[PDB]
Order: sequence, then C-alpha cells, then structure tokens
Amino acid sequence: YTMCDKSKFAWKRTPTDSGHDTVVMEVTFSGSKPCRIPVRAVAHGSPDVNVAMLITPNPTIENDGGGFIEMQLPPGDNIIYVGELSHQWFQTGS
Amino acid sequence: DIELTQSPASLSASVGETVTITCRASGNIHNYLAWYQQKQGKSPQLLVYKAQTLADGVPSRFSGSGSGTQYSLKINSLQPEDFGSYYCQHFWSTPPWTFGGGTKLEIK
Amino acid sequence: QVQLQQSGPELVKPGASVKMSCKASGYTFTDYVIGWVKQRTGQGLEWIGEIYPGSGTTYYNEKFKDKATLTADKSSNTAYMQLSSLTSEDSAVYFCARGEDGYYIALDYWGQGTTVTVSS
Repeated sequence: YTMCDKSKFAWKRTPTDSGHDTVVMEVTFSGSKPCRIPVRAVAHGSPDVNVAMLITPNPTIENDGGGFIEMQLPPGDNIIYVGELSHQWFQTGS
Repeated sequence: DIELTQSPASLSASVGETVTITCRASGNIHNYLAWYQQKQGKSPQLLVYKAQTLADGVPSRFSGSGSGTQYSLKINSLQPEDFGSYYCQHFWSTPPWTFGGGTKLEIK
Repeated sequence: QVQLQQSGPELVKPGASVKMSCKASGYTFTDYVIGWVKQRTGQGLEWIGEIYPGSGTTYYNEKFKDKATLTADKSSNTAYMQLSSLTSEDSAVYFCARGEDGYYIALDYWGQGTTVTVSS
C-alpha cells in the first residue's frame, strides 16, 4: 500500500478513553483506497518525536472499512495527528 | 459542508493598477485553497494552490495569502489578459470540494 | 505537455442519456485523479465528483450521485462520465480536470469542456 493522502482525513469518533487505559479513535478518509494511515502524536516541547505507542498495528484504510486507531500516550500535553488531521490530548497521570 | 464566499461579486479596474479579492470559508480549511482564472468561453486556469503557491507559469504580480477561514488574492499591475472570473476552491479533509461563487474582474 | 481532450457536444432530447470522455496524454494516467465540474451558462463552477484511475476509488457530490457515473479505462488513458435522465437543468458545460493522487490540493490542468444542450 501507499500512504494515505494526509489532507483527506476527518474525525468519525474523536480521541477518547477506551476504558482499558488506552486512547481510541476513528477516522474517515476521502482519498485513494486502500492506503496506509500516517498516525503519530507529539508532546509539547518535542515537535520531532512520535510519542504515540500504537496498539493497532499498521492501521490502514481499506475499501470496505478501516480507520479505527488505538494508542497509548505519555503523561502531559500531546497532540494526535492522523495525517494532518489533529486533536489535542492531555494525558493525566504518570 | 464548507461554504466559500467570494468578495466582491464584481469589480472594474484599469491596466497597471492593483486589486484585491477575497475568499472566506465557513470552517477552517488549513490553507487548502486554490485560485483559478477563467476567461469568457475558456477553461479555468490554476493560478494559486495551498493558498499562496503560484502555479507554473503564473507571473509574480499575483500573490495569494491568508489562513484559517480568510484568504486573499492580490493582483499587482493589472494586465489586459487578467480579466475574467476568478474562483476559489477548497480541498480540506472531506468532499464536496466546493467552489466560491466567483468574482468577475472587468478591465475598465 | 499535459493534455486532457474532451469529446464533442451533445444536443439531446429530455430523458436521454449521454456518455462523454476525457482522454489524457502527456503524463502517467494512474498517478492523477480526474475530477468533473459543471458550469451552466453565465454561472459558477460546481464539483460533480472524481475518480482515481489507479485504484478505481470514486467520490460523488451528493447532488449528483443519482445523475453522474464516473469510470476510467487505464489501457486507453481515458476517463468517462455518463449522465442519465437528462433535463434542461443538465444543460451546461462539463469539464474534466487533473489533480495529484496522494496530495490532491488543486485541479491543475483542465479539459476544454463538453457542452450538453437538452432541447426539444
């Protein structure tokens, strides 16, 4: 697969607590399908390093589905990025 | 859906002068805004993409600017070939890739 | 150079169907989306839909999903739009245009337009 067009994502389910200590979300994609999703997260203070620990391996958009993403994030102020689609995620705890 | 509202609807100007026309989006489109020029009876021609990048062959008297929901196209030193209708279009995140209603520039 | 060559005008009765073509040349067909745009005389541009020839993926404007059908033929580097059940509201110029598959941010080259005139 090729990489999903970073400009063609929208939120279907915004990032939310999963009930088992993870962050789940769902996106819709409006480019060529199928494709591999570029998903990352960035901590305030370090714009270069992907801090998202993916539980869903190799997330993809298929023709008939895909777009569910599950991850864990470090404590503090983060931003989640699916392509260029973004959402803040402040992670409580330690 | 995103609505694009262009302003003014029409304007008349003289060769050698400057004009500014604008395109307002109903939601944040993250600079995914293109500008086209269309002469009467012809096909649209891409002028600007990503809100500020000139397309190949477009002269530097065109400049695109803006961000968020507000975008501007400025034409310096108008030339006779600059008449026509100008349209904006967005490509952010989900279709429809809607067009603004157009601005008609008449060279006085 | 990039060229999108569209088929000739269609003067048809109400209720007819038409199929128009858009032949691409001067680039690699499957690296670029083909979008279609409607323009009534004296009016603005309207996005109909698009096809990714490389994958077959299509997107349709909700207002046209019962009116337009988009297909592509890789072997002939040709894209097709079919319009069904024509009314006078369908009389218009229809353009095909090219965008980049994978970072689709503009319709960067446009065909010359196919005029459809629905007439008695």
